[PDB]
Amino acid sequence: DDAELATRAIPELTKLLNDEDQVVVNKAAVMVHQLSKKEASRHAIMRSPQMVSAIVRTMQNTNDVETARCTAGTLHNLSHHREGLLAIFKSGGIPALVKMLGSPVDSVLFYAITTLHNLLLHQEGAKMAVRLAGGLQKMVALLNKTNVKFLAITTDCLQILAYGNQESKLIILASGGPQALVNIMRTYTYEKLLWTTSRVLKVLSVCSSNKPAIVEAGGMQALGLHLTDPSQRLVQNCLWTLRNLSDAATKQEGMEGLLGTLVQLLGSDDINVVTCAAGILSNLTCNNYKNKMMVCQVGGIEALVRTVLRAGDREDITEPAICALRHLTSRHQEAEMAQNAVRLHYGLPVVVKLLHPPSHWPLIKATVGLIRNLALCPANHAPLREQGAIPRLVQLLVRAHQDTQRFVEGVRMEEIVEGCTGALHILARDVHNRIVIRGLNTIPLFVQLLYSPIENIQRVAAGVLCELAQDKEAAEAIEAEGATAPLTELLHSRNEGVATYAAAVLFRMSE
Amino acid sequence: XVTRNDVXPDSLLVFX
Ligand SMILES: [Cl-]
Repeated sequence: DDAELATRAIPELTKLLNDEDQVVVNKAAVMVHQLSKKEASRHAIMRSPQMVSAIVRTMQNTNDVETARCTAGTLHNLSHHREGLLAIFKSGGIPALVKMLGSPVDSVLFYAITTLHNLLLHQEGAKMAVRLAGGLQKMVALLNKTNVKFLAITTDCLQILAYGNQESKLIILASGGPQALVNIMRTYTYEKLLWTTSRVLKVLSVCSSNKPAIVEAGGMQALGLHLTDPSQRLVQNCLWTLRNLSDAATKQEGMEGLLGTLVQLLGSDDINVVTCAAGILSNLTCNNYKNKMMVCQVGGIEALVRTVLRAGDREDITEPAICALRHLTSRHQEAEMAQNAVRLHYGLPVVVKLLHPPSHWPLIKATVGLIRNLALCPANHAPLREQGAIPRLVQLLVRAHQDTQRFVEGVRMEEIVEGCTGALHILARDVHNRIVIRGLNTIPLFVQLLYSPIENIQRVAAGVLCELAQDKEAAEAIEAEGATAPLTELLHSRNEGVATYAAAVLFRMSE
Repeated sequence: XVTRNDVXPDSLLVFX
C-alpha cells in the first residue's frame, strides 16, 4: 500500500496549504483531500497535528469553494476515526465547522454538519464545545434546507444538544425552531427525518416555553398526520409528543382529523397507544365543545366505554378514559346523546364499579363527576340506582366529611364531599332515588353541610335538600333538623346557586 | 410526570 509515501508527503503539503499562492493552497487542498480518501494515507493525515491544523485554517479562511469543499471533505473523512475526531477537536475544528454552517455551498454544509454530528456522538467535550460556538443558532437556521438526508442529520444534532439542556431548548425556541420543525413534519415523507424531528419536538414538548410555540405553530395537527404511519417509532414519538403538548391545545381548531385518529387508536392492541390516546382525548375534550361534539360524532362514547372495560383496574387507562366520558357528558349540544350512549354501550355497571376499591381517590373523583353527568339523563336514574350508585356515593360522602374534620392521594376530601352531594343532587330528581337517599339517613349530614364555609358545598347541600323537600315527609325531616337557621343565612349569599337553592328549600318548608 | 389541573367543570392532565 501507499503508507510510506503518505508520511513523506504530509510535511510538504502542510507548507503548501499555508502558502501565499491561493492556487498552490488549492492544488494542495485537492491532493490532501485525495490522500484522505484512502485508509493507508488517511491514518498518515490524522497522525499530523500540523497538517490537521492547516486543513482547519484553510477551510475556515478560504474563498475557493473547491478548497472549502476539499478541506471540509478531508475533515468529514478524518471524523470517521478516533484519532481524526480528537485531531479535529484539538485543532479548534468545532468553531471552524460551526462557521462553515453559514456556507452557501451545499457540499460544504453537508461535510460540516456530518463532521459536527460524528463529534457530538463520538468525542467527549464536543457537546459543550458546539453549544459555546453558537452551533444551535446555525443548525436551527439550516432547518429551511430541502435535502431530507441533510435535515435528518441537522435535526439529530439539535436533539443531542437540546436533550437535558434547558438553555439549548430556549435557544432553539428563540431561533424559530418549533415552526421549522412543525413545517418539516407536514412536508417530507422521509421516515428517518420525520422520526428524528418528532424526537426533537418531544424533548421540546416538556419545556413550558416551547410547548405553546409548538401548538401555535400547528404542531398538534402536523404530528397528527403521522399517527397511522407504518413506522412504530414514528407513531409512538408523535403520540408521546401530542400527549406532552395536549394540555396546551384545548383552544386549537382544525383538530377533527387528530380526534378521529385518537378514537381509532383507542382500539390498538398496544396498551401504550390506548393510554396516550385516552390522555390526549381527555385533555382536548377539556372545556372545548367543538372537540366534545366531534369525538361524539366518530363513535367516541362507545370507544371510551370499551377502553374502560378493557382497562379494568389499570388506573393509568381508566382515569383519563373516565375524565373524557365526564367532559363528553356535559355542556355541549350532544351531551344528552352521550349520557344515553354510555348506558346503551353497557357503561353504567363498570362506571359504578369504579367507585369501589381498588380505585384510588383521583379515579373515584372523576367517576363521581361522570355519574353526576350520567344522572342528568332520566333514563339513567333507575339503572344507576339498580347498580347501587346511591349507597356507595353516600358512603364516600360520609368518610370524606369525617376525614375533613381533622388531603389524601393528591385529592382534597372537601372535593369528594362536593362531588358526591352534587351526584346525589341530580339522582334526587327521581322519586325512587329520593326514598333510597332518605332511607340512608343522610338529611342530617346535608343540613350540617349548609354550615360549610365552601360556597360549592353550600350549593349542592341546598341542592339535594331542595329536591328532597318536594315530599312532605322530607320537608318535615329537614325542618326538624333546624335547617331554617343556616338556610336563611345562605339566602343573602353572593353566590347565585347557593341563594337560589336556599330560597327553594325554605319555600317548600313554609306556611 | 403528570399534574392534575381543574379548569372550571373540566380537568387537564399536564404530562414531563
Ligand atoms: Cl391489554
